[PDB]
Amino acid sequence: GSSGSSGMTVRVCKMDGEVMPVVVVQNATVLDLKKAIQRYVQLKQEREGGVQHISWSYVWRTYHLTSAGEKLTEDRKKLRDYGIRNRDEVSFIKKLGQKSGPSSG
Repeated sequence: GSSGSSGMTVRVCKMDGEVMPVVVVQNATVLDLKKAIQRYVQLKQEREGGVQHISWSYVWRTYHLTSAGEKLTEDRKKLRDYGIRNRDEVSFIKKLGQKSGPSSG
């Protein structure tokens, strides 16, 4: 047939604030999202001649993806099931903690 533009733009309002437009399949999952978020900075760097220098291991193993009360933890669960659709606003969250890493001030 004809393959035009398929997928969705999932926004990742990083904890800090700066949101990152991630792309995924119309039927992506929490996992993919992560992979994408990574393939967004990774692929980018690669195309921009850059070597990875972000411990996604800890990051992923430290923060999660949130939207609106719905904790995006399950990877075997499609986002569409979480209520996340194309052109949505998702942000990161910090596991049950107390303090937080400041930036300004």
